[PDB]
Amino acid sequence: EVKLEESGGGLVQPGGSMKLSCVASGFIFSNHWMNWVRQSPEKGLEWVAEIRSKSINSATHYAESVKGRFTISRDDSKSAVYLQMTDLRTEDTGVYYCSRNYYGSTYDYWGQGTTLTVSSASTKGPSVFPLAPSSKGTAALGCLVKDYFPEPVTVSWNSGALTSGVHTFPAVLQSSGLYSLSSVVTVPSSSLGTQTYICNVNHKPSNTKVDKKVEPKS
Amino acid sequence: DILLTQSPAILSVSPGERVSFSCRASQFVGSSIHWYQQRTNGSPRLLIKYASESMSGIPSRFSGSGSGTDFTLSINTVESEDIADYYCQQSHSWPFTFGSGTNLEVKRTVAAPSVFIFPPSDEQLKSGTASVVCLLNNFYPREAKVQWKVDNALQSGNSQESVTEQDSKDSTYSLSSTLTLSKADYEKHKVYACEVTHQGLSSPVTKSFNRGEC
Repeated sequence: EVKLEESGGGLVQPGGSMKLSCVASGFIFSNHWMNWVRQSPEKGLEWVAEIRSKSINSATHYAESVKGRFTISRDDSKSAVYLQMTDLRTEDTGVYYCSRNYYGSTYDYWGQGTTLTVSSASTKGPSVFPLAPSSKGTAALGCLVKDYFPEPVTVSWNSGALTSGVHTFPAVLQSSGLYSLSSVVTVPSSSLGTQTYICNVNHKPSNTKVDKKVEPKS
Repeated sequence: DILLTQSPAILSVSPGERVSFSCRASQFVGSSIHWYQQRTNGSPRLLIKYASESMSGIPSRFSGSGSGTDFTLSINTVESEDIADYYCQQSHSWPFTFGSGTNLEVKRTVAAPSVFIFPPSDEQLKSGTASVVCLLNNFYPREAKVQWKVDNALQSGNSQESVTEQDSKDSTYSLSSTLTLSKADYEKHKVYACEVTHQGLSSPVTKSFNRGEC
């Protein structure tokens, strides 16, 4: 079985540097052309860099958007390909895949991807505010999880006992550079006077854990 | 670079339907178009090479056709494991480039959103900020229009929307629209209203509240 396994992603400030690595197995590594391809919501899939086989002087090729800033290399004794990045930009943010290109045609094998986040935001835990069930069948309530960085947070309800009807929305980046999301749940109106509802928020990058009891507003 | 235009961006498929999607190159690319599948949280997977050649181990319901500039991927009866994004890629000339992708989603009958509005909490107000949240729960299709009105003034530029992935059990979407103001701006006005337009509603739904009343 062919396997490509990337590592080295993470958080870095603009102007920063970071090196990605990929280890291959299941094919004759030194015969083949190894690539980095990145993916972002704004630009989709973009080829980044290629290093060809030593038999053809192991030539390197770069996308214009990274030329002069990124360096691709390989160590055939380790079945490894590397991507050294420098002068990083916010728009370099994305998921970086190691990939084999079959001699100038398809990208016929891909890794699992490693995430690069280029941002000047400081690591920070969220504030959690109740979305109280309206005093006016089915009721909706939730928690607003505001101003944290970086991703992700996890949200459960009643320590995981409540899962049906929960919607934890994807985070949105605010102009401040911090993320915000809401987690909401629909429950029977009749249960508001008999059942407590608590959202459990965990933000591991800041070692923040918050339990917020959500109740009707008096 | 050669640009690949994929259409539609979103294709809705009923279970059992035969579907196809399109990839158009901005110049001649011969037969050098390759197709990939990417499931949620997964990596791209090569399905079809050189416009029409299926890869070994790929199911027979996938087939591709086309040459020159216009290419088509077809799935003769979609299965649930085919719900994914699909990308084309050209290797006719350097650098190699990818289309923007077609998302395949589950088609179901129309379902109207259930709409809820949440005032900012007292706790948040004490911090200097007010977030007003409008929730659209379990609706289909995904297209919806949400407009904020503050003392009858239509708001622009101060809200953000977020949409869930399609629900695995009922195939609906949910959406949040969050209006963010400073505390001072929030306290300058009284009536906060979210107006929701959706195909499933016989008339647009407004949920509103008066600031500081309950």
